Amino acid sequence: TLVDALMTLLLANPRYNLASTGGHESDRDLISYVRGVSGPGDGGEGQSHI
Amino acid sequence: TLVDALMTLLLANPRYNLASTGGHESDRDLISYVRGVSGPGDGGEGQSHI
Amino acid sequence: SETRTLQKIREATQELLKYGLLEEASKPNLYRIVLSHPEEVTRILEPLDLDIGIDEIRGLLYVKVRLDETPAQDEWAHPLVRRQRLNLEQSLLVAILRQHFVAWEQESGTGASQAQIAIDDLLPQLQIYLGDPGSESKERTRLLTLLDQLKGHGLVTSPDAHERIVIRPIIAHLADPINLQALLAWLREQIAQQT
Amino acid sequence: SETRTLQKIREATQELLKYGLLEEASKPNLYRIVLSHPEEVTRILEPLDLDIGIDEIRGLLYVKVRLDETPAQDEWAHPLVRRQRLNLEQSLLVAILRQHFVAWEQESGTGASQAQIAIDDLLPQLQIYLGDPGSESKERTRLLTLLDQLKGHGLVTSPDAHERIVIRPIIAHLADPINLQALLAWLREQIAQQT
Amino acid sequence: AFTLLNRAAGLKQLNSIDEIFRELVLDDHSAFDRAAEVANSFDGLTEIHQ
Repeated sequence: TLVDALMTLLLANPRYNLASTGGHESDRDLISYVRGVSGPGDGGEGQSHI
Repeated sequence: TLVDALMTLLLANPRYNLASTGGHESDRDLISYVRGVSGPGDGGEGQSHI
Repeated sequence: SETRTLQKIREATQELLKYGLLEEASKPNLYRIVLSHPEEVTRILEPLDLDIGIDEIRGLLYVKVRLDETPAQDEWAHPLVRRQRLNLEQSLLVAILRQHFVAWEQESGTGASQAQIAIDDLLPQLQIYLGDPGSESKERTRLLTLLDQLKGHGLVTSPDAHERIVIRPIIAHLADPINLQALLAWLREQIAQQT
Repeated sequence: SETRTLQKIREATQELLKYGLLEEASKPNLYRIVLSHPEEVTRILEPLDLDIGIDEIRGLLYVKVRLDETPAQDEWAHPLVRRQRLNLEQSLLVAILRQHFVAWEQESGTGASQAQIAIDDLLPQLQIYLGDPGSESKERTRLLTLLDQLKGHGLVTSPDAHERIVIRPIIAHLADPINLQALLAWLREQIAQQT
Repeated sequence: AFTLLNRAAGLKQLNSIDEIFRELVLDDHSAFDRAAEVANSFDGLTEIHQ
């Protein structure tokens, strides 16, 4: 997340959490980080995972 | 290589060297192992790579 | 009753099926046409399990079995495309020409016009691995015979007016160049050991 | 995305091309398949300028060169048609064959492709035209050589053990009234200049 | 089972569950062949129609 933070300053298209897959996909997004998402919908949807 | 040998023993058509990819590809193969391939070489006559 | 395909496309298709190839050097305007209309081509071919592979660097169109993956028989079997296994002489000439093409593109880049190769140097090269049937005349005659056969597969031109020849970019996509080079190195090493 | 033609259609069409014709009593499956989609068959072949005739009353199908966008033409000149044209020596045998075929049909019906003749019966027939070189070896040799050429065009099965052969019914569509008429016209033309 | 074993050797992604399960995990009895069988019984009627 910190690396993505640095990369968000420097890139117009910061592929977030890309290294996690290893190059396949960057699943996370800026909106989740600003939301401080801990993980996917934990079963509920009232931002309990936010 | 050894894991690939096992997979060859087990499966009809295993994804060789799958680990290097991370789960979605294979780029080594049965005959390469049979002939001890190691790299491209000069690709015109060089048998060192094989 | 039914409409009829564009005549130019049908022309290119029929030629490409007679010779497995179409080229900027042979039907360059058909080449442009098919390049603008590849979907039509593949659509025409796909009922037959045929499909073109293309080479825009070297201005070569060519055919290739279109069959799908993971077949029941590990290697494809196609009702139309009967397969040949060449005699050593031919295979050797092909490997020679293949590494020739590779060397030419190494020194001249990809797509650079081929320089001509002399029968005068070929007969030596055949002599490298084939010994002697009894005379230089027989060597030259059988060399031209095999060159005729190769032109039959479209991999070379005809023996030109100056006893040189030119390579057909179809060589850039042979079946398995590893078979060629393994055999070539093995042959030269075998003759070096035997002598 | 893709719209792969019926793979079954692909099999049937590719086989049919592989053999130029297709007989029910031998391969009824692809035969019925093409009967099931003659329009799709046609449009598949149409780019190639190859077209399918039909004979249900005897159980046959076959290709035949289209005649469009380069009107008429001597069909054989087409690139894809893969053999050299019949030659009136062959045709001389062809006429005899057709005679026997229709004669047997007019007494056993049209319910089989098994119109049969014994080679020795032909011998007198040719003997009149090709003469009598007085050596069974030469005449029978030439007879079997002709027959071979024809089986190259697919008209007649090669000799069996009993020196007997089966006329392929496609013969009938070769010995057309219309085509026979063009032939007789050109033949009288030849007569008029031979004199 | 063996296929799942091989890909399991790697396949650390689990990029999305749908593939992993439907192909690697779950045995297959989709009725493509059976549906063709049915479709083919009707070919006879189709031929009289034609």
